[PDB]
Amino acid sequence: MQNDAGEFVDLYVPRKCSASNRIIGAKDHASIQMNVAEVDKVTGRFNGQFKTYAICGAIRRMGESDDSILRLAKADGIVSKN
Amino acid sequence: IVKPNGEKPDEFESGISQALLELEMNSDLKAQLRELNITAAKEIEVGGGRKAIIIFVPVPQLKSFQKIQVRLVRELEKKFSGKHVVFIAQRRILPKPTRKSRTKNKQKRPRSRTLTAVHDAILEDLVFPSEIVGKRIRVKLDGSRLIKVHLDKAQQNNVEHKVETFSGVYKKLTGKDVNFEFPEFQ
Amino acid sequence: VRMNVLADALKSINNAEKRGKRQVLIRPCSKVIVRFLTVMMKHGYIGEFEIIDDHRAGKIVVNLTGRLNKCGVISPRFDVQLKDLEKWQNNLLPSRQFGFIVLTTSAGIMDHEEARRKHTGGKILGFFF
Amino acid sequence: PLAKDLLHPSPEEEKRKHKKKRLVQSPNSYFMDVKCPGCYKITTVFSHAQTVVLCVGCSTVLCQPTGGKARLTEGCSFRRKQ
Amino acid sequence: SGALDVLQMKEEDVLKFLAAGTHLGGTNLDFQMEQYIYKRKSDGIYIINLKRTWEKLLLAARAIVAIENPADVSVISSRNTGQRAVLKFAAATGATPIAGRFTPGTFTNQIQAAFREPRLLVVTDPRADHQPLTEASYVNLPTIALCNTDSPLRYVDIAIPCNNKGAHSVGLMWWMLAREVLRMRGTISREHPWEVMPDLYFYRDPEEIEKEE
Amino acid sequence: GRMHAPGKGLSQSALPYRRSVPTWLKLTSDDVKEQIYKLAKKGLTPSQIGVILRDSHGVAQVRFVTGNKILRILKSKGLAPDLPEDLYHLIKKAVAVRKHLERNRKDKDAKFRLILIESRIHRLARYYKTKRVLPPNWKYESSTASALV
RNA sequence: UAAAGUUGCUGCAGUUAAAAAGCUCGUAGUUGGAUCUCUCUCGGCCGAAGCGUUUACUUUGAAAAAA
Repeated sequence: MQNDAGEFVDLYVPRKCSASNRIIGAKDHASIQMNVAEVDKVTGRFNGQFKTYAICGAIRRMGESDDSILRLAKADGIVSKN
Repeated sequence: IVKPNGEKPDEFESGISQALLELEMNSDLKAQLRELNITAAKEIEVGGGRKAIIIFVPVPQLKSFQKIQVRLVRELEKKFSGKHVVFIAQRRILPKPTRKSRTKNKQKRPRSRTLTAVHDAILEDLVFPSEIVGKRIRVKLDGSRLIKVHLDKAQQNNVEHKVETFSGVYKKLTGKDVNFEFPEFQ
Repeated sequence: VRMNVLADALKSINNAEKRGKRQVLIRPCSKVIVRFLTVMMKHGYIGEFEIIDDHRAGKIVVNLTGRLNKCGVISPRFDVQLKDLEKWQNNLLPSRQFGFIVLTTSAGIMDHEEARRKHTGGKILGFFF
Repeated sequence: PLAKDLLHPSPEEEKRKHKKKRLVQSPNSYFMDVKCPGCYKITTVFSHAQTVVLCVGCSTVLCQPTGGKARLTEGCSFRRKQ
Repeated sequence: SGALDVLQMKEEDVLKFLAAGTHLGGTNLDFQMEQYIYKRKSDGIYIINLKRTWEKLLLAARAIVAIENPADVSVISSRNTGQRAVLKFAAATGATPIAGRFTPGTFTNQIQAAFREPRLLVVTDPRADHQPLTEASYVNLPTIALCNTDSPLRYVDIAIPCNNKGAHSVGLMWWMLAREVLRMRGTISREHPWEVMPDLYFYRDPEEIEKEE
Repeated sequence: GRMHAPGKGLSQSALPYRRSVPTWLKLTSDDVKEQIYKLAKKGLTPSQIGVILRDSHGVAQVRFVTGNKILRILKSKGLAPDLPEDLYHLIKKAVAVRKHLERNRKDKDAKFRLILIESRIHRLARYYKTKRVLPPNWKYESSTASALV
């Protein structure tokens, strides 16, 4: 990213899988970026906010996208404990 | 009475020996301590304003000192008020033989006299009524090590309050951070 | 039989990181394994780990942060002087901007940069990047 | 899968494992105080005893060695320790 | 849910689940659906933890709601047991239905007649809807699936653990998902019961309609 | 795996974590020593002694009650055998196989197994000779073996 | 000589392209699990004779014909 002078010399900063932290490639068409709507705690309705989770195509192929997304939602308070 | 090895008396050791003498004068255990002996006794601040007292015992007497350890610790907690008492034997740590030394170790250093074995025995003795049923050394992100000890849940309430005193005593005479917890399985 | 427990440990870490797992179990543990893991941790490559004490030889549960590309052992433990360190870096490291060669020197177990800083050679244990 | 906590296995999963593949190995065997109505003293019997144990106050068989756990004779009360 | 008591599961919902047989899985268990099963029965049937079912249904509803173009959600059903349910869900929620056979190349072949680019994909059965799911792996398509105990979880991002074999269970799950999505959207309230009922989403055998006519 | 077989068996004793005398065991260290001495006088090897101490006396591990291993206890008292138990049993098995082979000379499998047993015997003898348990002149022969049995 | 990673220590191959001995045992060879954190004297803030068991390793120093 940074040269000696400190300016950023990259074309872009690729995003990383929220499950494995590995970089999602430019031609990884099996990768998803899913938004989970946030809900007002009293009315239980869509407040316009959401949590964004990026999952690479490898995890989805392994069948671990379900577990990874469930765990990401649980750590965000979306999913009830247990 | 207290008999030190470096021929040096202490006033707190004198008080501890006086307490042991009082126990010998009037108790149901007078026939027990009349042969047993201690080597030293030290007070250290555990946290906040609390204090804890460590007795030091010769190894051959230690098991005998562990037949009546609970009775004696209860008696000295009653006598010394809000101060916990722990019995840790006096164990010597011989230095690791380096390449530059001279004539003080002509024989191979026994494993029991190593730092590792001595500290393991100190941990085993420091919680005597509860038995050690598991140990986990967690290395934190900065490289420091936290020891987590799992104690027998058969005798938990007798020593649960003694945690944060166990850890302070260990940190004082060993220098390692140690944690104590009780697992569901032994 | 089993030889070079460090090789087995690093292979387990590498295979778990390839699989995307957050934790790996290493058994048996050793002083060399713990020192290598600490050198790995100070550079932020694996994160925290726990030593399970069984009364014959330790085990290590290493939390895995997916920052590790390859951790490898160099068998045999070739003795490396400061002059040959650059050649070893060129052979084993993907870039001059990152990646560490771990050596055991008389000052302890440390990466190649710390070996140059302390001006010492040693025996190459492995590499990680 | 991909997030199994290896430091805190559930007790059922750890009891399911082979005694050597557990996090800390523990035996599946045990010791029992066994007591016969025709005896006035108890004895200690290994759950996997390989010899024929006899009553301390009698001449009766107490347990017969088998492939695994020994076969305690009927009518004898056995209680596990620890 | 998130421990939000407004989102907690109701007695009526539990009764609906138990009546539709939603909690009743199959005799086989995919290793990735272990975490959703309570315990196996005395006859080899796996019981589905309905708390996890409600949790995953709410997560799927949240994912559906965070798409402000409702037609960008595609609801797919190849089996007849979920075609009417999918059509009802699409009508009520505004999604785009594919009831019947899914033509391969729908998501990938730009030239085709039925070409579309959804933003989210929901299917009744990953086994019976394997063709859209695979195409989801070509166009960066998140996927929601109603998964039984033996359902394969490849390319399934939000797996709702439920019986998806019986018509009652499939219809009830689609109806509940539509109800949750509408409740999160704002239309229809969380206080009184929804004016629609699960039997609209059900599937009736042609002999049943003949009996009803 | 096995030294002389393709098996990769895993069965073995799994020791508990604790190194302490069990609560049920009232036997003192000297009592266990006396029981060991009596069992050795009866003519039982340390393996057998440990087996019957575990099975009838509740002694899970003699090392954790006495602080010493059974063979070391017997050596200290002075009633330990001249040659070690495992080597003696290997020599006994080799003698039995050789005695079988003299009356069954067409048993090539017996010859193969005898070769394997004698290789094990030689390995154990070399180990014990390096550790000075056996005299450096000790050698295993095909004639004096039955004398040692 | 490089190309030749077609001699492969770095760094090759051996199911079918060339190729694992028919199969075990076995000596030399090669390899080998965890573990152990600086003292008597001399010319009162010094200086030392050392045997601390050594070796490998590493670093330093000396010495080492120019061309």
